[PDB]
Amino acid sequence: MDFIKIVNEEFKSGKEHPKFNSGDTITVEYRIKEGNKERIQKYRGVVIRISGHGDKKRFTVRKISDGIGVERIFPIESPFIENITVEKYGKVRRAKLYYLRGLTGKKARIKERR
Amino acid sequence: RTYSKVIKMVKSPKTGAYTFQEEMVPNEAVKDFF
Amino acid sequence: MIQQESRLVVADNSGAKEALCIRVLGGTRRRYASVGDIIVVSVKSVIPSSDIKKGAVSKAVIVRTKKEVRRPDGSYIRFDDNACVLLNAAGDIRGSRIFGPVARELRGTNMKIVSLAPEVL
Amino acid sequence: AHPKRRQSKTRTAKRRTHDKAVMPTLAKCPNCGAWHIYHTVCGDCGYYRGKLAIEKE
Amino acid sequence: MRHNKKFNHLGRKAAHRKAMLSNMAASLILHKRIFTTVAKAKALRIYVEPLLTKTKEDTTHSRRIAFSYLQNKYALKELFGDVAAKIADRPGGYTRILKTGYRLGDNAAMCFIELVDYNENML
Amino acid sequence: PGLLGKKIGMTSVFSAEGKNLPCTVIEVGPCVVTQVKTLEKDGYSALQLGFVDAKEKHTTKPLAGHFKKANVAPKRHLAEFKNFEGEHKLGDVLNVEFFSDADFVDVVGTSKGKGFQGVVKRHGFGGVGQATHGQHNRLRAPGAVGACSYPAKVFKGTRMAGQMGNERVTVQNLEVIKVMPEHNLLLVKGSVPGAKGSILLIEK
RNA sequence: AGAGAUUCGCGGUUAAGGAACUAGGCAAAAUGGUCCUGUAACUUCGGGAGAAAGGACGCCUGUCAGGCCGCAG
RNA sequence: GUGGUUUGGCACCUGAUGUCGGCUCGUCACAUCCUGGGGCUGGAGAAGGUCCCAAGGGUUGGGCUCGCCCAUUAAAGUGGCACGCGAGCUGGGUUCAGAACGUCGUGAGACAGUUCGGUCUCUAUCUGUUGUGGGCGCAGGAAAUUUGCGAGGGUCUGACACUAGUACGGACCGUGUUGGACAGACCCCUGGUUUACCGGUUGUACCGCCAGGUGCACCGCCGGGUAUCCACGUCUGGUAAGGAUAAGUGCUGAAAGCAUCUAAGCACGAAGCCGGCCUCAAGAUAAGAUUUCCAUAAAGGGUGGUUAAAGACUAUGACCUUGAUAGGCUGCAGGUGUAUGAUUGGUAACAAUUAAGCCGAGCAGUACUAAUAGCCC
Ligand SMILES: [K+]
Ligand SMILES: [K+]
Ligand SMILES: [K+]
Ligand SMILES: [K+]
Ligand SMILES: [K+]
Ligand SMILES: [Mg+2]
Ligand SMILES: [Mg+2]
Ligand SMILES: [Mg+2]
Ligand SMILES: [Mg+2]
Ligand SMILES: [Mg+2]
Ligand SMILES: [Mg+2]
Ligand SMILES: [Mg+2]
Ligand SMILES: [Mg+2]
Ligand SMILES: [Mg+2]
Ligand SMILES: [Mg+2]
Ligand SMILES: [Mg+2]
Ligand SMILES: [Mg+2]
Ligand SMILES: [Mg+2]
Ligand SMILES: [Mg+2]
Ligand SMILES: [Mg+2]
Ligand SMILES: [Mg+2]
Ligand SMILES: [Mg+2]
Ligand SMILES: [Mg+2]
Ligand code: NA
Ligand code: NA
Ligand code: NA
Repeated sequence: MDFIKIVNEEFKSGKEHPKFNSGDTITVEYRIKEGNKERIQKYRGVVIRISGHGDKKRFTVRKISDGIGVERIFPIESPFIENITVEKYGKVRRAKLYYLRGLTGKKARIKERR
Repeated sequence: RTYSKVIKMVKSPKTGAYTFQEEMVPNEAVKDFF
Repeated sequence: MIQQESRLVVADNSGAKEALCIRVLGGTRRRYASVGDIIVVSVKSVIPSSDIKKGAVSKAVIVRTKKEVRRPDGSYIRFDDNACVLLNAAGDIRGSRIFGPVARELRGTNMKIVSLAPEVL
Repeated sequence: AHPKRRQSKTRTAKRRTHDKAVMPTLAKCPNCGAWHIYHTVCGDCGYYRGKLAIEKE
Repeated sequence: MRHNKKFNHLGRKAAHRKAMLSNMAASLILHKRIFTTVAKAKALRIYVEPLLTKTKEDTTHSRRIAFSYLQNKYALKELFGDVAAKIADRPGGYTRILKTGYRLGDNAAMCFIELVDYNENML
Repeated sequence: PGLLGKKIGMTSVFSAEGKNLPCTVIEVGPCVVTQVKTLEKDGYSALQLGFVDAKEKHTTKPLAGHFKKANVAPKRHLAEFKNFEGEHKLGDVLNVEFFSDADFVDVVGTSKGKGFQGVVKRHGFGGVGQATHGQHNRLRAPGAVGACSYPAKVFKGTRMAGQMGNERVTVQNLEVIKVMPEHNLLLVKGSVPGAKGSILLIEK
C-alpha cells in the first residue's frame, strides 16, 4: 500500500522509450505549438546526465548550435516527447559528463561502443 | 458592456428609512436582483 | 539571471560586440533579468567602422541566458553564454541579422521580428 | 559586565532553589535482596533479568 | 539541526573515528566481550554487524572486503575461522550491549558489548 | 467543515493540458464522529472527529469511556470542526468523498522544528558589516537593540533569537487535483506544512 | 564523558553574476616547475628582463616517431 | 503668533555624561513623496495648480563626497528619539607622540592651512527584551476536546486589453489578463551543500615479494553524489469594504414669514477606525465550558529503557515483549560506474567477455539484539 506509487501509476503519462545512458547520442522529437499549428521539432545531442526515480527521471541533452552550446532538460514522462531515437552508443567512464562543457571540436568527441 | 449598475431602495433595519443598496450585475442577471 | 554590471554578448549585426547591463527594468529592487526581458546597456566594444559608438547607452532584449529557464511543460533550457539584442527608441531591432540561437520565450514577448534567428529553441 | 551591587543572601538562596543532587533509579532484585540500578547488571551476583550475565570466580 | 543524520561522530575527526571503530572491532573479535562506554558500544554495533555478516560468503573477495575494514590479520583469521562458524545461520543481531555502571574519574556510563554466541549462560 | 489527514509525501504529475504540477498526497481516511456539541449544552455547534485507529493498550480509561459512549472503536487523534452542512449523529463515518465537490482547500499543520535559531535565519537580518573590511566578530550579530537613554528600554516585540518552527501553520487555497475514494487519498497542488506522517486538518 | 542549539575561532564547497563591496580589491582567489621559442617604451649602455606573449611534459614500444590510459600527466 | 530644526545668549547638572560619517536594528510624529477621498480653478477633454481630510503600507542601484551626476521607479517625503544606536560594529574623518610643504616668529615653536603614517579594553549582577522550564494555585484526583477576556501579525503596487479613438489630442466610470517587491510554508522540479558513500590519481611507508589493500599528505588532489538542510527553486497570501466615521455632498426644516446639510430627524461619503483573515491566548486569581474516568496495577502519574522528521538542558511525540521503538538481517528505490579472478587479444602499456562490485541516512517485510512494571507519589 504505497500511496505515492498508486498516485504515480494513475497519473502515468508519456510512452516507453528505447534504453539509453549518458554518453549516447539521441534525437528527441518534441511537439511545439506555433500559435495555432502543431509542429515537430528535432533536437539531437549527447546525453550528459540522467537523474531521478523510476519513471520520474529527467535527462539533459547537449548540442552545438551555430557554435553556441545548448542544453535541454527533458522529463522522460513528458507527453510532448513524440519519439526518442538512439543514433550512436557512447563509451564513457562516469555517470555525469559535465566535462564536455569546456570542450569543443575534435577534443569533445566520444568513443563509440561498437 | 454586459455589466450594469443596479441600485434598489429598501427599508432600513435600524432606523426605518428607504435607503439604497447598489451592486454591479450582468445585463441578463438584473431580473434576480429586481 | 543578469544583473547590473553583467557583461553580455551582442548577438546581432549592429556594430556592438559586448555590452554592460546598467539597469534591469520593471520595478523597484528588481534584481534579475532573463530571456525576453528588457535592460539598459552601455556599449563596451564595437567593430571598426561601427554604426553605434562605444559608450552609447541603449536598450536591449535578453535572448540567451547561461542560467537555465523553466517552461510550464516541465522542460528547461540553458545556453553557454549570455546574449542580448540592441533596440532603438521605438523598441525595434537596431540591426538586420541575428547570430546564434534564441530562446523560444521570445515569441510571446511581442518580439516576433527576432524570427531572423537561425534557430528558435 | 559588572555587578552593580552584591547579591543578598535571600537572592543567592532563591537562585540556588533548583540546585539539587539527583536520586539514583534503584531496583531491589528480590532474589539477591539488595539494591542495584534499574536496567543495569546486578553487580553482586552478576545476574541480569534472571540470567547470569557476568560470571565471577 | 541534524534531521535524519544517522551516525555518531563521537567527538572525533573522521579519520580518528574510523580508526577507533576498526580497533574496537578487532578487539571485540579477538576477545569475545569488551567493556566500553555506552555511546561507543552503540556506534560499534552499527559498524561491526555488517563485517560479521560478510563472513556468510566464504570467498577470497569477501575476505579482502573484510580486510579493508580490519587491517588486522589475526582478527581476520579468527573472524573467518571460529566466529563465522559460531554465528552461522543467525539472522543478524550478533552482538549484545548490557549496561554496568559509572566510572570514577568522569562518571561515564559504562557497558559491555559481547558476541551473543559466546555467552552460553545467556544462550 | 473538514477532516483529519496524514501527509504522505510529494510527487509531480502531468495535467490534461500538459503542465507539470507539484502535488502533495494526503491520506484523509475515515473520520468517525465521536461527539456532537450543541448550543444548549456546550454553547456552540461543532463536531468532534477521530482519525487513526488506536488500541486499548494506548487508550486511557477516561478516553476509553468517551469512545464507549460514542459507541465507536478508539481513535488516536481528535479534532473539532464547525459549520457542517447536513446533520450528523454520534458514530457517523465521513470519508474523502466529503471533498469531492471542492476546488480549493485549506490545510493546517505543524511546521518542521528548527530549534533555537539566530536572527539571520529566524528573521532575515542582514548581518553587521561585511565579511572583511575590519570585521571582528559580529558577522551574524543583531546590531543595535534600541535607542539611547530616552526610551531607556528594549521595546516589546523586538526581533531576537529563539525557537523557530514546530508551530501551527495554515496554508490557504490549495487547489485539489484529484479525490481517490478507493484509497482515501486527496491530491493537492503545492506543499503543506510538516514532515511526512504528520497529522493535518483539511478544511473545505 | 555526552550531545551535535544559537554564536564565535580555524578551515572546505558553492548556481548565475564578477569589485556592483569598501575610505581603499582589505582579505581571499588567481600566478607558480623544468626546457624550448619570443621579449616593448626608456636607459646612466650595466639594465629594464623571469618584461610581456606562446609551446611541450604521464606510461609502453622502436630506432624523435608509433601506440595506450585519464576530467585532469 | 507658533516651533525649537539654524546662527546665537545664559552658565543651572556632569574622583570622565568619552568620539563626525557609514553599517545594523529599529521606533514615533505628520509639516503627505506614492497610493486612497474631496473643495476651488484663469478646470473644454487630457495634463496640471492650490487648498482640505487622511499616517495603513510602501518609499531603488550606482559614479563622486550638504550637494552634483548616471539609470530607474507608483514614489525615490520631512523631522524626533543624547544631531537614536561604538559594554552592537567600523575607524575613512576627528584628539596624540614621527615627518614634510606654505605662511608667521630672532628662536623654542605656531596655524581661517595642507600632506603621508599612527593600540577602539570589560567573563552581563539588577532591570529590559526574545525563547524555554520547575512549583503551587484554580472546590477532591485526573485524561482529552475546547469558548475567547485580550495580545501580536497582516494592510504595497505596476503594465496591459475591451468599452472607445468614442464623451469632450483624449477620458471618468465598469470588466478582465499578467508582473514587481515582500512574507509564510515546502523539497516533486531546477540549483547548492553533502569530512555518509563510490571512483580516478601523485608521493611515501607496511605486510621477503607480487597481486589486492591500508595510513599520511587541506577530505592529499581530482570527478561525482542519496537523505537531511537550503534558494537561485516551487506553491500560497495581500483583495472587497460588514459597521461607525473624516474632509466633503445632500433631503426635509425652524430659530430669523426668506434662506440655510442641523438646531429635531434622515441618506451618503476614504488605503484612515472597529471587525472579517492568521498565530498565541483561562495565573482571564473574574483561574471559564463540555465528554469521560476515579487510587496501584498498568484513575492517572513519576523515576527508567528503545528512540524521533522533537530538542541547548528541559519540554514534546512514538514504542516498551499479545512488541515493529531503534539496530541488525532479507529484499527494493537510489549513489558510484564495470571490482576480484579466469579466459580471449596485444611484444607491451592496455582492451574485450563474465558475473559488475561496493554503498544504500530512504522504503517494505522479519523478533536475531535491545526495550525487566522493579521502585516511588
Ligand atoms: K524609561
Ligand atoms: K561557476
Ligand atoms: K564603488
Ligand atoms: K530531494
Ligand atoms: K543530497
Ligand atoms: Mg542553578
Ligand atoms: Mg566538538
Ligand atoms: Mg527539529
Ligand atoms: Mg552577508
Ligand atoms: Mg579588527
Ligand atoms: Mg573574526
Ligand atoms: Mg559562486
Ligand atoms: Mg557603495
Ligand atoms: Mg592582499
Ligand atoms: Mg550667576
Ligand atoms: Mg563617578
Ligand atoms: Mg547621535
Ligand atoms: Mg566602543
Ligand atoms: Mg551604547
Ligand atoms: Mg610633530
Ligand atoms: Mg603602513
Ligand atoms: Mg587524512
Ligand atoms: Mg607523519
Ligand atoms: Na624666517
Ligand atoms: Na475533580
Ligand atoms: Na536502511
